[PDB]
Amino acid sequence: SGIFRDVSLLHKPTTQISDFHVATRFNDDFSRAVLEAEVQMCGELRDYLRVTVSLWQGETQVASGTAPFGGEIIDERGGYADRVTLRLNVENPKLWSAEIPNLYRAVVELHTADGTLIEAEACDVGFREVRIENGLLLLNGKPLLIRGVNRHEHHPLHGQVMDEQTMVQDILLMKQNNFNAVRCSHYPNHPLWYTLCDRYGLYVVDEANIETHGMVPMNRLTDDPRWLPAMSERVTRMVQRDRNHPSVIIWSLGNESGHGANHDALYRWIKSVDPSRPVQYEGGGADTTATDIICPMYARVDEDQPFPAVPKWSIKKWLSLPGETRPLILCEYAHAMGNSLGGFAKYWQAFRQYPRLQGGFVWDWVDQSLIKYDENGNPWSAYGGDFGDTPNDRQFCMNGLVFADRTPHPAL
Amino acid sequence: EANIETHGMVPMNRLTDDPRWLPAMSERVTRMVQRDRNHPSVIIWSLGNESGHGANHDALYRWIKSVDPSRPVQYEGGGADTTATDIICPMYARVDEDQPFPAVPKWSIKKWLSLPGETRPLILCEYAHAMGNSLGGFAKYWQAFRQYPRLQGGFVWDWVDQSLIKYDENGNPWSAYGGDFGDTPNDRQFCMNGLVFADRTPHPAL
Ligand code: NA
Ligand code: NA
Repeated sequence: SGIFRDVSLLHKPTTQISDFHVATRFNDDFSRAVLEAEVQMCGELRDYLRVTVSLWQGETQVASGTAPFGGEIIDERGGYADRVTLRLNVENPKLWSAEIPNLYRAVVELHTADGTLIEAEACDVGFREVRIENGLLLLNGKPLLIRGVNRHEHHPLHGQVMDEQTMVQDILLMKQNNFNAVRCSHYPNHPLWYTLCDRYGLYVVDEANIETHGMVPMNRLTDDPRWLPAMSERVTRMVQRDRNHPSVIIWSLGNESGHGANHDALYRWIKSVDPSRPVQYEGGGADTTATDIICPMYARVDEDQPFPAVPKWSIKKWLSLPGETRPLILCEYAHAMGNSLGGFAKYWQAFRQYPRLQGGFVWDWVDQSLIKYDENGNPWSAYGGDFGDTPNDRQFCMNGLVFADRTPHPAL
Repeated sequence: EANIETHGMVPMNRLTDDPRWLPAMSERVTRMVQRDRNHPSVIIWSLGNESGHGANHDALYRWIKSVDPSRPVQYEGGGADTTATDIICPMYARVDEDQPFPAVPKWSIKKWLSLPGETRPLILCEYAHAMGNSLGGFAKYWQAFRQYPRLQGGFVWDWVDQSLIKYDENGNPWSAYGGDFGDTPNDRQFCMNGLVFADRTPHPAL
């Protein structure tokens, strides 16, 4: 607990940019793209007010659009007077991916009609398309094979405070080991992380901060409409903060909270607000109506685990179940606690043999070990119960492919 | 099964993709259905065997579906999963190994079920070739059968050896196969693929 992330002061004009969303549509061959930029304003609207969106490739401008405020008709009462949408045509766009993170710079400028600037906002824009077609997750029209890992925000000395040096270290180490995707383990991450994944090329699954694993039953609060406002806040604010990042390709509703009506409501909300990304959720059997992807936790390649209400099928048998059409990506597999990752080759043989088996996220990246000091003042790695803490789960906090200081395990 | 096989045609659908042979195939299908449509033991109609995939097969499958909706129709030619079958019915597809032939791939039966867009049940029209000392890996097929719902079994090839009785100089009978009668280019002992001998004596694989 504490103030573990950065605190800052922001000064904005009275008439200001309050919100903006960037969207990229494409044609069939991806030779033509449209950048849709929706900008919202706060303060008193004036007729001289303008918004310009310019797209930049390096130092070269490739597109620009200027318009006054006032969107199209939405319903019988009109449209948003304090909003504007710009459509920038891009011919032969350079496509973002994990292999080539081609990035554009979009600058949103609030300015008067005579030309004076009031406030500028900028974001990195990647031209990519994520969709599930015929049971396969496609990126830019091609089926994806997720070489993913779950990552917690952990530091052996600073706890859960993240710095840019450690983030860059983690991303470089992941890409040097042929990882192309990262799952934000069970909460939204430090904002710089998404930017770094945009610049370096990692696919990101962004997860809402919602876990109720210790509830009996697990959906006790997530099936209660009295907790729907809290969960809805935790989902909507994450999407609103991170919806512009090209590295974010999949939304996650959370982790291990059973399956309730709140999950269905929030999945539908995400699908309505941001149709450009699929939504996944594992709780309740990993194949409910609140997931676009079958995402089992630690399902095996060939052995079924028929638990009473939430069976864990083998991933090959799961695909062929009557009525099943969705792709399967394991949200957690190949538990890396200690001397682990036996049978990894079996998972990857199945991944390359079955089309709709589109990979998974290894659990997990780094051991959540802390640094204590002995009587001689020397540091050592500590796990659960080494601080005197009330009933603990000992060494089950260390499931990483690298040590806390980011030294690789042999399983890496 | 209708009396329609064109295995030796090159390509196999040379006549079954020709509308000049549609009347003959249609007779061979319609008269079989008309004769046998009242029998309760008959649960599945088959369009034939190893004749490629042509428009004649599609036409006759649709005819059977119109005339007798109470039985599904299956057909293996053309890749065992075309529009002329209600059931994926591969010949000798394996449990775990894919056999990617250029135009008619033979997937493993577990991989076949999960192919994008695939919803049909899989019953092997021919599997576990019983030629001589055979049926190794039968337990693997039946493990997969009991583990995967849409894997609904198959038909072993086959029941009885098609061996004939010849007599030696001493007048004693012996089992003969292809080429023992002087017959023009033959396929030797490939006629004996049965679980029982010609006199219906069981093989050890039974
Ligand atoms: Na695959
Ligand atoms: Na079955």
